[PDB]
Amino acid sequence: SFRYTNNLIGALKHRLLLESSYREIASRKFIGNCRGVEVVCSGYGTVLAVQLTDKAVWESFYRKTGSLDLDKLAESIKTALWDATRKIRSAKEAALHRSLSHNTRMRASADLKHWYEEDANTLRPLAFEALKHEAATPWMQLVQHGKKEEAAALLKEFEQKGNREQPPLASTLKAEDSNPATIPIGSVHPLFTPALVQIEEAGGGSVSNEAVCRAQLWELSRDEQLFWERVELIRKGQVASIGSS
Amino acid sequence: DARAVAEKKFNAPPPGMFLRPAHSFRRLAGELKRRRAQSILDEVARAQGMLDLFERQ
Amino acid sequence: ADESEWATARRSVLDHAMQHEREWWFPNEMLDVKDVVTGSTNGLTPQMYPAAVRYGVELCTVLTAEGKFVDERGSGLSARCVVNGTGAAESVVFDTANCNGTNTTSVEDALRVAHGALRSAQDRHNTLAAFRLGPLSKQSQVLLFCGVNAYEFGGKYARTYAYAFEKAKKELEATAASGF
Amino acid sequence: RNEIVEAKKKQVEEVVRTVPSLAHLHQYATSLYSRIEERVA
Amino acid sequence: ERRALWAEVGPISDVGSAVTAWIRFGNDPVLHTAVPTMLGGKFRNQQREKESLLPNSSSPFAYVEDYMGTNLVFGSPVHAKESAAVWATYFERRYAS
Amino acid sequence: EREAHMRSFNISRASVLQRLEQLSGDRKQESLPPHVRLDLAVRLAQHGLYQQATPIVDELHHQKALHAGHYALLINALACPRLGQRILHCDAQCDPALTYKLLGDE
Amino acid sequence: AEKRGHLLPSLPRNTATSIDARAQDIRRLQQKHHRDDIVSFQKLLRSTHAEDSPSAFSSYSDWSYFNPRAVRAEERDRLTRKAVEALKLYDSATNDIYRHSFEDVQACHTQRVTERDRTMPPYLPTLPHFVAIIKKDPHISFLLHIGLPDRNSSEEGSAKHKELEKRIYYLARALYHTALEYHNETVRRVNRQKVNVAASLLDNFVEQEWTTILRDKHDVTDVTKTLNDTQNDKKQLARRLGRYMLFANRSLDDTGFPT
Repeated sequence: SFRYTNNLIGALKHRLLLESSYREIASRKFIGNCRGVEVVCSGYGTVLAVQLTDKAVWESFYRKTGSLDLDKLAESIKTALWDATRKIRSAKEAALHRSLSHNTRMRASADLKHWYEEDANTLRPLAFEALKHEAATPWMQLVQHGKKEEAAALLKEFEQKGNREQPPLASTLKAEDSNPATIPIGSVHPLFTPALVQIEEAGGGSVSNEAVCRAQLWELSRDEQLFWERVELIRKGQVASIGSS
Repeated sequence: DARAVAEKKFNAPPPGMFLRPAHSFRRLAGELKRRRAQSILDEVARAQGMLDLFERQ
Repeated sequence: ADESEWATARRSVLDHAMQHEREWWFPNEMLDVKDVVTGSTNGLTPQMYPAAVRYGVELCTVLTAEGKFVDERGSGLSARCVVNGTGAAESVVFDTANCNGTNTTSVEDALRVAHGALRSAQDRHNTLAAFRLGPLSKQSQVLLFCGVNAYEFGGKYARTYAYAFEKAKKELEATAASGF
Repeated sequence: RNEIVEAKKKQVEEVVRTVPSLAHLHQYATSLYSRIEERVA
Repeated sequence: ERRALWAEVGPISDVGSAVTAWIRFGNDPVLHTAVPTMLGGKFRNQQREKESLLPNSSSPFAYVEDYMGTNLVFGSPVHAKESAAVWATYFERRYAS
Repeated sequence: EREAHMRSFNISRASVLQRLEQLSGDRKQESLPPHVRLDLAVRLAQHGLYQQATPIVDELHHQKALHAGHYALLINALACPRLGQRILHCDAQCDPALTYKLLGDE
Repeated sequence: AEKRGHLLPSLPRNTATSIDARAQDIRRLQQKHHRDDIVSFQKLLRSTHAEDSPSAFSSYSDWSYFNPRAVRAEERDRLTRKAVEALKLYDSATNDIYRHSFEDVQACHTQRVTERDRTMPPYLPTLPHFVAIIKKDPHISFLLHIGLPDRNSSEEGSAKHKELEKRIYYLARALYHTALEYHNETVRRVNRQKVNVAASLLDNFVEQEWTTILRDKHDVTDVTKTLNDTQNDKKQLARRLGRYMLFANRSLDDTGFPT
């Protein structure tokens, strides 16, 4: 007994560690170099800056007199970007292995490795959904991460009051957003997030104990009337008396 | 003719299923699905008959 | 965009979308949405739904987008970049045929062109994936928001999913995975 | 033609003033279109 | 019983909370509104409709009805009388039983 | 005892990451002395956070601030002897061969 | 022929869209050999020919006059596929117009959709699933991006890339066909040999280019020790990568099959 409830706790611990680590990867810089060429990316794979460290010493290698190489430089940008993107995918595998190591010692999560079978191509942050998450406004990044009490205050100051070396989600996702206790029930799973928000509060991020108990109590009134309408169908009771003509 | 007198009587379904009411979203989209896909099946067999006609069958 | 602006570019877009972007616009029966009304009910199966999202995520990871950038500071530097779905680049090439006057371009100017060619190609992949995975995720939200009573966490079982969510939080709070 | 395009222009501006979140999304669209659109020079 | 009482608010009450929900679902207001709408294998073109009494919206939430083809909320008056005729027929047969 | 060791490692790793975020945020343009960055890279690599320490090592090697002992200190810290204690007391169940077998996964 | 065609251009006839010598050579490669759609996902997984012409070989300007059955086969199969999709559009509509009883749909909602067992698992093997696993290899991801020369720069870099993409889609399609015929044991012993010949094709090509880009870079000798760089390079990432784990050496679970 209780095989569903004990397996749902182990799955939500896997989802909370994969959500709190996605907010750690996305608000981080991933710098790759090949030959003095600092290509800086964020967790979403967007190139933040294509720099050059120490322009004085690295000018003679690309012969800036002479003409520009544009093949030694082109192979140096592509190598530094390929080295920066694999550090993102190596950090997602470190995020998945740490998510199971906190779970396979408690609820034997080796089967969740089989029941999900996730890798760096499928683990978030995905690089082809980088436009709507990184290029969004700071209010839109607060509603995409399930922070309702901080986006309502940022919307109020919108009403009455009126080579970037930082990832665009570092302002939204701080160090305190890596805690799973702050993660709401709506955004713990991006697959079922249109449906898990009705469990959540209207104004807050926690679970509404009144609306969750109301959804069960409506089912309990329907299923009880389905019960006693079938007891009448299956087994009839004793018939009262009349007088025959 | 049999489809006409069956449709005029409801103002044929599969046996285990019922009929959705008119002016509903799924029935109007389904009848539009049947109306367009019927017109594809007439023009496919007609244009393929032009292929057999000019092949001198 | 005006209809006059599309008509002069209608030939040059559709032959490029058939030659280079064929796999982006080829109809795939798991991903495409044929009806906006009965897409969530008839087309998308709620058991086949998490496998189709995984099918779409794995598809855009291996595909190919392209983007160009021309230097706005007078130089005729043109860079074309080919970007996968992981964010990496497959080919970075510079074009010097537009600029005949040379030896006035520093290495900081050439990195600024390549930064614009990567930013254009990565945003090209993010917009192509937003039209391949676009209508499937729109029919997903109709199936899930209006179909909570068909799923394991709606109705009378919403109290269990909320109980398992709070119980998963205290087991991370007992260790320092949450309180730190 | 000019009577309809101002009929929608005042229709949009009544929508923006009633919903303050939609005023924020108009600023998102202009900042996003500055990034995606191919520049002409 | 004392914690859970009557509620007429719903999960989404007003349009201002619906905009906050529509972005939380994973949608881009520029990209995910620019998708073309296909109805019967044929795309809807320039908002041109010929004898079509379906509502015109790129949002798939506009076509949500019951499983029985019933829309007693936000429905057209020719459909809302036909939606109320289904449940008045079903509950006649159910309660006379 | 296993939960206590896990709690201790998570608290120490959170302290190291908070120190890194403090030295990266507040010291944006003020260049740090090289030994503070060396100690930070050592403490980052010891806790299994090798990706957060390699730009510090690239900057310290590019400034020619690293010497003979500092490179051996960084490579010895790259073997993570603080994650190894958690894998010892929690994951490997104190089998010292299983620590070498399980540290290859991270 | 081009003078008579340009005088009546609005006449929508059976289109050819090529020249007289161009369509003769296009019909030559079509009726004597099969087309190469190996690098495509949807077209190759549903690749099926409804007819074939084997015991017939005539001049293609005269084969339309001699045997018009084989030269009219392509657009007849196009109308065949157009007949199926209209019927698939027709069968999808009967679930839209017709509905079950209300007590039937009440019985479905007693058995809720559970993510663990009731849903179809998301890790089911598809064709782009095997291309993503085979490109997750750090030696193949090296040769795709920076190991080979760029396909846009040189003409030999595109020849090495198309050969690399040919053998990637060889092994990915053989692993895709193995999962489809995995329920029976007769073809499964055959499909295991289809994988081993397709894996050894790519393992021969990767180990050919890995010996190429190491030995040829041994002759360039770019000296950057005076630059005091971060020691990243084309060779110095290839020699720091491990030994190439051969795809013929791997089992099925190492090439994407679930355990």
